Amino acid sequence: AFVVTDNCIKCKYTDCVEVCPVDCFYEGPNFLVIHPDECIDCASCEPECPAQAIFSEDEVPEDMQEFIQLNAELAEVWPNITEKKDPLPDAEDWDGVKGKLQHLER
Ligand code: SF4
Ligand code: F3S
Repeated sequence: AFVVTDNCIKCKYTDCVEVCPVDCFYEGPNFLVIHPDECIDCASCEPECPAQAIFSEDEVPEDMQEFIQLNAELAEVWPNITEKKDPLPDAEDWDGVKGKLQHLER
């Protein structure tokens, strides 16, 4: 499984969804997650994230491990996002801001 991590929160560029062969991306208000059962590990999405927040499950950073499970949980309750849309309003300022987990919107 591929995993979206902390830097996607309040960027949510959604460039990732256009390259996914199986539409395994689920949409939160200020975040996107990858359904772990549906993701087929092609990694087409990982270069496409400006946030560089997508990671192969085995290479998700030691301090962002919570996100594996979070992708799994939220992918069960969030609607499917298949089309690219415009980034969140102040996305490039928030990009690179650490610890945005505190601000994740359900
Ligand atoms: S690795 Fe491939 S299948 Fe998995 S979420 Fe990314 S684009 Fe979709
Ligand atoms: S910012 Fe998030 S919305 Fe997609 S392009 Fe990167 S994983």
